[PDB]
Amino acid sequence: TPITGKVTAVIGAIVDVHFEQSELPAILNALEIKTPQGKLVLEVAQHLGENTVRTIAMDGTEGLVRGEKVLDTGGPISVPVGRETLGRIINVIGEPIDERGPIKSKLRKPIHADPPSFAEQSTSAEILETGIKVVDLLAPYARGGKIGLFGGAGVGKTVFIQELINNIAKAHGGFSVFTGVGERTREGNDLYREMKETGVINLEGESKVALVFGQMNEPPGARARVALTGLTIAEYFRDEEGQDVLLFIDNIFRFTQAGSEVSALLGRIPSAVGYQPTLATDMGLLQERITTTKKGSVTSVQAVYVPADDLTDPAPATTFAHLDATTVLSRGISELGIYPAVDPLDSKSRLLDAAVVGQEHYDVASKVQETLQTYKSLQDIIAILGMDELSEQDKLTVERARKIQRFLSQPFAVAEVFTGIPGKLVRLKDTVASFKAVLEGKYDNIPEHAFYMVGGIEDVVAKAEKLAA
Amino acid sequence: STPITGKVTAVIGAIVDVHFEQSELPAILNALEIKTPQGKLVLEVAQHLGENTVRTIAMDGTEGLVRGEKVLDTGGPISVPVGRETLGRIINVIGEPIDERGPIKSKLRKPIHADPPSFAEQSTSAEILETGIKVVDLLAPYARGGKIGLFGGAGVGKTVFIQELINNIAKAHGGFSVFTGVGERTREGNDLYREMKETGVINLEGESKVALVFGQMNEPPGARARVALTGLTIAEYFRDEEGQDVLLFIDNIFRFTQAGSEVSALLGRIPSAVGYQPTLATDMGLLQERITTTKKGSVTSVQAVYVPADDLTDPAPATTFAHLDATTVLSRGISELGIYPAVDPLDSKSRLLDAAVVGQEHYDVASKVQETLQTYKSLQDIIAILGMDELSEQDKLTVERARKIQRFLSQPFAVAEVFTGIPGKLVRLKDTVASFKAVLEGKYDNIPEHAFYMVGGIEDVVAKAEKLAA
Amino acid sequence: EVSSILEERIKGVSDEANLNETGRVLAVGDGIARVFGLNNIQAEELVEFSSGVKGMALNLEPGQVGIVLFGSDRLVKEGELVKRTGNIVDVPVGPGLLGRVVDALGNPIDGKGPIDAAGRSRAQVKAPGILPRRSVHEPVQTGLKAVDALVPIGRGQRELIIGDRQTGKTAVALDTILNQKRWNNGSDESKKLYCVYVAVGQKRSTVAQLVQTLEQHDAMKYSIIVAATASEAAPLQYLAPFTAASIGEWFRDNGKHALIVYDDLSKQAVAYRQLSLLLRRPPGREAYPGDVFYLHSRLLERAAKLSEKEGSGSLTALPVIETQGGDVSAYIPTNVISITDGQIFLEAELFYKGIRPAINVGLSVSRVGSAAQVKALKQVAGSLKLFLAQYREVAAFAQFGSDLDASTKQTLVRGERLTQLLKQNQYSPLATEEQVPLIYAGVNGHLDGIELSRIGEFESSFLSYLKSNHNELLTEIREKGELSKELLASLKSATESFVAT
Amino acid sequence: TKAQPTEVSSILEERIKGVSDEANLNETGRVLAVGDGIARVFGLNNIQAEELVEFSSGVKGMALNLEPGQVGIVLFGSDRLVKEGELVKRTGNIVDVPVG
Amino acid sequence: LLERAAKLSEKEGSGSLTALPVIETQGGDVSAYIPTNVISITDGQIFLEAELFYKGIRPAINVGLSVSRVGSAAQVKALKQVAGSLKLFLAQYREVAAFAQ
Amino acid sequence: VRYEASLRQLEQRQLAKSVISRVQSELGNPKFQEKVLQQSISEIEQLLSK
Amino acid sequence: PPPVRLFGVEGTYATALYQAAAKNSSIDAAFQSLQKVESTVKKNPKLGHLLLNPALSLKDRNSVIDAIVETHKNLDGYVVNLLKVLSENNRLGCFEKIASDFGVLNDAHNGLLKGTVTSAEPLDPKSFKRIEKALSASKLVGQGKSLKLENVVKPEIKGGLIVELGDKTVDLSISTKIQKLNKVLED
Repeated sequence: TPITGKVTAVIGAIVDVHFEQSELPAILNALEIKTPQGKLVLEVAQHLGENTVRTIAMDGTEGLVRGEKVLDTGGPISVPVGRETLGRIINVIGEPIDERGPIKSKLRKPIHADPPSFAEQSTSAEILETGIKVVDLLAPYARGGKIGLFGGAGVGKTVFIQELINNIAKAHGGFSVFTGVGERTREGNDLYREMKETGVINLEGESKVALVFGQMNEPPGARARVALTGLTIAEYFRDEEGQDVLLFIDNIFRFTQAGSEVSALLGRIPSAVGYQPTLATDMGLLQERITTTKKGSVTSVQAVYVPADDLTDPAPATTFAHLDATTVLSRGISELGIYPAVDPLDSKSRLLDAAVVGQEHYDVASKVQETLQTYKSLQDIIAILGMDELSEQDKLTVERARKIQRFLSQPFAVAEVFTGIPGKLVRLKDTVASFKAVLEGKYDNIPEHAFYMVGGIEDVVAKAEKLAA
Repeated sequence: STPITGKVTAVIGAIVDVHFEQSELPAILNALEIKTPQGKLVLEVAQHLGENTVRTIAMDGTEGLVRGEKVLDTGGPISVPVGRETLGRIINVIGEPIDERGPIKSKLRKPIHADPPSFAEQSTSAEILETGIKVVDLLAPYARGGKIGLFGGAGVGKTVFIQELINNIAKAHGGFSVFTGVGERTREGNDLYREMKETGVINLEGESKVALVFGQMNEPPGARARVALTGLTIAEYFRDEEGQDVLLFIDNIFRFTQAGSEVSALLGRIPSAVGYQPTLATDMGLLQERITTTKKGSVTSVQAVYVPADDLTDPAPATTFAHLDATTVLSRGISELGIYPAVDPLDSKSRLLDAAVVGQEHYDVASKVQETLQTYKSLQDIIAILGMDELSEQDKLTVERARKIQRFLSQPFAVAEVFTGIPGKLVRLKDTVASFKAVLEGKYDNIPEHAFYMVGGIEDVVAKAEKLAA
Repeated sequence: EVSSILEERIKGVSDEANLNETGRVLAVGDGIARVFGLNNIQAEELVEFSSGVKGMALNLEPGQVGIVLFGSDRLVKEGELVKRTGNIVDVPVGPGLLGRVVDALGNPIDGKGPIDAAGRSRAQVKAPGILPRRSVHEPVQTGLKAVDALVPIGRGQRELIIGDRQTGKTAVALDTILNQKRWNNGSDESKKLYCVYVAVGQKRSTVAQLVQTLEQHDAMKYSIIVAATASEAAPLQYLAPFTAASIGEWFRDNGKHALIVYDDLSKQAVAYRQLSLLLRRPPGREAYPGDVFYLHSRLLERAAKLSEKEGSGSLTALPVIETQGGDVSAYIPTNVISITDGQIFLEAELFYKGIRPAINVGLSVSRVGSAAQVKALKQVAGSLKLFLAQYREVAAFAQFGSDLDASTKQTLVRGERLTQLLKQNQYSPLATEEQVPLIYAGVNGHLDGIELSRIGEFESSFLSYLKSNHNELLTEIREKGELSKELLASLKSATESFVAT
Repeated sequence: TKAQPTEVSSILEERIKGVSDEANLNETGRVLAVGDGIARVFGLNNIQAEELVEFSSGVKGMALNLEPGQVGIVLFGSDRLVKEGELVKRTGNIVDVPVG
Repeated sequence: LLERAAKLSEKEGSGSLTALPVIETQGGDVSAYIPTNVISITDGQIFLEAELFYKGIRPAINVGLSVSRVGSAAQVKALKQVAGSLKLFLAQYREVAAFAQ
Repeated sequence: VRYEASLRQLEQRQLAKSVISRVQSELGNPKFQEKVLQQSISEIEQLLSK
Repeated sequence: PPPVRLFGVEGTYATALYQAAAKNSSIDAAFQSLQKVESTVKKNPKLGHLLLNPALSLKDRNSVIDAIVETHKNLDGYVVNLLKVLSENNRLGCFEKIASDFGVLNDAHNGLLKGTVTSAEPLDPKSFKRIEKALSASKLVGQGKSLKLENVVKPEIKGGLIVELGDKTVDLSISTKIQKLNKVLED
């Protein structure tokens, strides 16, 4: 309805309106504040009594004067979905950033929505292969599954995702969504440029990717509902086309931190550390709107910046509940010059319990974990003393584990330039063979530099001859 | 009592605000009663907020509590019935059974809040007591006017130890005892009740050699806090007016501390260091002080204490540690090795444990024992890494002795017929002091290390060697 | 048409209010409503907001009454009326909730069939007393040798599963369900669990993968999944354990037995945390409420075994606590450790190492005596408890790289063999009757005579062997649950004969 | 708008009725409310910080915080006989102990 | 702050405002809130070590804790040939000097 | 199949939009006066019943 | 006498003032005079609307108080004393707050009640009159609480009417039916 108002207060980015007429909008409606700066879009979050709302402000807050018109949209703002949203970059509202002019659409739908129920959930364990050796060994990915990664600051977290885009988005889905929530200007520009280079966007045509981008610069409120916009483009594909989708995020951390910012002022007395109490529910909804229905199927890959190298903090911790696989990456292990930076004793999957993706495969992955852990237990011992002050049997075991460590280093074929080593792809069937050999001591003689930066077993072998040169 | 009306205004959890009428207002620590079909809800008055407004903390169910519902003032602090028929039955906070032996008959009545006796009354005189357990007897012997403190883990064999203590000493004594459970499990309550009905300490005749006062954990914190106080007042009534020694028991007093932490926050108080209550100190000082040896009776409190997560440098256990005169630690390791009871020798200490007061020989041997074990413990690093084969013949002999004594701390208990499954032993205070000298003087190093394990006196230990040989 | 029947039903409904005191909303949002009015309110009532929402009330003030809304919050607003329902909260309890996923209000979120209510109960129903109780003495089975022999769990008690985030947490629960399926089918009614599993703070997706796993193994005929997923409201999440529990109490009352797994009690403290800071009530230790401990305490004590003059059934509790790093000196893990009589510590390392779900054989205690497991299995594991305790000590000395006594190394070699035997893969049941041989054999140095590698194969062959040749020995262990001079001798004699094949 | 929570109801009926303090409530103070072992008295304006005050419940206190509408005494005696509405005489000799 | 420094496109005149924000970190912490927040906005590192600094070299950069991702096509070919895989070679030296000593 | 199950949902939203179209007809007319009155007389009956 | 507290927002001034006015002998008069002085303070044309919020001292306000009682010397002696309290504590925006809350106290002692009967359009005069008849007739109003039936037109109610007065409401609104109707026909 058109409900005009005036601005009673402007406290921070949590502005308050006083609606002058007895007509009064519900919670999660959108409002437009008119100023000579253009529109400011706000969202109703509390009613404080005697027709006075308190609004989260989802656009900047400078140049605002108390006693100025408000207008009620009549509901949450509408982003644009369709087949004619493909090959586009869309803001928090549906505005071009790619600037190929206004966006043609069929149905434009609101940012917020209710999550599909437990009876509408229908979840498969059908697999997906990548072509990365490490992935295949430790915790497979699946179609219907939600996969998680807990990347570094911004020194190896992106490179990993870019390799993933090239394998998964060209071997599955008819659609793909990239939503980049509070990312940096350099990241967005690299990804758009790259997509059009690799022919994943045809502007004249209809593309297989759509894009949602929103700077890290933008105020706290705006960054949260970048995440919401992207989630809507995925909901149109899952429901209305009814086809399998994909979703990629790099990073979803921006969501949690945004929520913790708006939280303190509103009335919600923060929980310890500084993070919000409403974390589990706010996050929760989003993670049940990213899910696989009996219509389409949203396979998601989500990348989470760990804050100060503590995954104990409330924000990374509550994220792990909504993941049926994780492959946790330590910041340290990135600094060491070891890429991929995934920890091998801190990876887990519900998509490999004890025989789920082939018994032979599970048994090979199990032994690898036991060996690797032995070596970590003896790290203390090796350092404090020597290593020639131990038995010959423990030394074999250590030397084998040290090989498995170095083997895990596999160069990337998207960021191949940067690494300095031309890339590699290793199938699932190859992965099994390569590790089979390594456990049985069929290649416990060749150098421990031969293993670093190579994919498959055969390449270690060849590399020995190059090193020998 | 008399018609006095206040009307409820706000129910904010345990906290209930009432609006008493002018010139007939309450006082701090009074008892308010509100009729409900959930018994009589008693509200402990804990603040006055002015405007004729009292603010109270709850003890009893506050579910479906209708606001405006008239609130009577009894006129004083919760008042129980006390006597000699407190004995042999279970009683909750309000002085009313939860074992349903009907209205307990009153001799005297008192409030459960009372003052502790001032310095003019307070004296330190004590008579050494025998638990029938060797470890306690050598290394931390009990005394009258006990402020004893049984620090240990949960389910480390801690329950088993208290049970035996009641079984030997309570029945034997001409004195009575009062067993009080603060915010503890109904599983434990039914098993403790049942187990001791057979062993006879709870006689089926009205008069008995122990009492039970159970305020339990599924009940509101206000009631738990002042379950400890109920038990303690029963003991004071014995102490003066029927002029006799008793032995109080409370289990765990860590529940008193936990119950006090929850209602500090609700009255509005901001947390102290490690989240505890501010009034931990003043609260302890009033509880501990009532338990002493007057110029009438005596109260020998033996209190079970739980150390959360095996960390006892937390200010709540650690401040309390001084205030408990005969600290004992029953640690988890010792339990795991098979060694029962779980008593650690070094960290078991008492007010009276040195001089001729506990006898010269006891101190002398007890010092020789602590030292023998402390050397072996320093040498554990050395036996592991360095080897104990380039260390002396004397060092080896001290180690063999330490091992012989270590395996001579073990014995079974009579309450352990399904905790061990072998009936108890009674090894009296002189017998133990005599047996441990023998091991040290070198007289019994022809007894194997394993032939001390699970036996009584030296007479028994020598005999268990005969048996092992065939 | 579907519409017509639905329109006809809507049509025959008449509104007409009548209530003890109305009130008009005045603040709302942040998940938590606050209404102006309502001065005659009783504690814990349900008051129906006119939006289509219902919310129970936990704060009553002569100013602003604090009604925590269930579900929606984005159609609730200020200007609206709220009307007291005139009912304190209650849930349908009955044999119609079997094989159905149900939320905290007891309506099916799955639609596998309608709720048959043989009663209604209240979410808060007061825990059992001292008088009703009867001592515990009835075995509970995971089909895992370590759980059963070291930390035995009875019926009418509570023993605590503690560990890291999603480290085999599902597995523990399923292991218990699976080996007790055999007994469910069986002849004794007093050996059959109608297990109830509670899921607080987890996504819809994990539960939906679980149900699938439960339907392949045909243990979903008797299983109940009470759920309050991430998406569904913060009050329903606090509310989920208390209403899962009334349904467990009903089995116990009828003479039937059940076991209620409560996942996560940590996530209930988080829900209650949300409530308390938005009704501005001072928190206790570590930002979690200053009366949280009371919440877990009244609940856990509803697992109870009663006398035959009341129920011949018993409710059993399995609490679950998930650490946010590992820490057990935290107020919410501290609070729970107090309440139970056991710890079943799950180590991070041992999970990878081969014991899955992993039970730590270091720190872990079971306060209960060992008649809470079958009598045979206790004897064979008589010295098992010492053997593990010695293996750790010896082992630690052993790790430096120093060489020591040959006697020390007998204990070192023996322990290794027991741990490997203990390892067992997740999702496999294995009856007690056939756990009796394997632990006697290990203790009796029959499994130390053979090499470390071939221990799993030898175990598998040994049991196959016993079904064919000595099937009498097994029948007795299944039927009577003990061993005597004749049976022990036979077991010792039988093992030696087939000691390595 | 501009108000104190030392505008308490027993005081406020007296100010309205033209009933002025008259040095009973300036000299001398009288308890408004007593909570948490923190008696809050109206009066005591001629007191020295930490000066000794004597209750009509026989309880002694000192006055560590002095504040304009209430003076926050700290109890030395117990809380049991201190209840709201109590006369609080000002002893008018700050805490001193015999020396010799 | 940081996103207000950028390399504009050919259109806006080929804009640049190159930011090298200078961070005072005590303990060479990368497990503390403020360092990791900075690192997450930025790309690469220009790490500087106390130890290397004392031991000759001013200013002394630590190659094993330096990474660049935003310069790895900035350099022209002259400065590439001469510096053939030297970044790699001193990450062949890094392994060597762990167990050399 | 997926189109049919969706078409049954479209049929569902069509009679949902029909509820709105009838509200504008009913509140336009003096049917807005004549059925309110019908409630008003029932309102007497209810309140006398208290 | 206090009649039991009402309000949390500045109703302590109202309780006290009420009891001070029973000992005065008239509450009706007190209330009436305040109502006419409050109304001419608000409806000041200069700095009664560009100044209602505190901005001036305790002392500057006292000289404005001397001018207020010059406009009406009639206010009795206790309700003149109530102005000193407000000036001293320097409250002014809650000047009308206390007077309305007092009003609630007066008009309870009088045995009057106010009923609002929200509608979607102005109702028939007979509709009111029958409702009034019904409530007097019934046990709802016994006399001592004589109602004012106040119709309001609101966009909050479309169709129907909703009766309100006291602690009793009867809702025969249409809106509730439409919401539910919508919900069930999207399945």
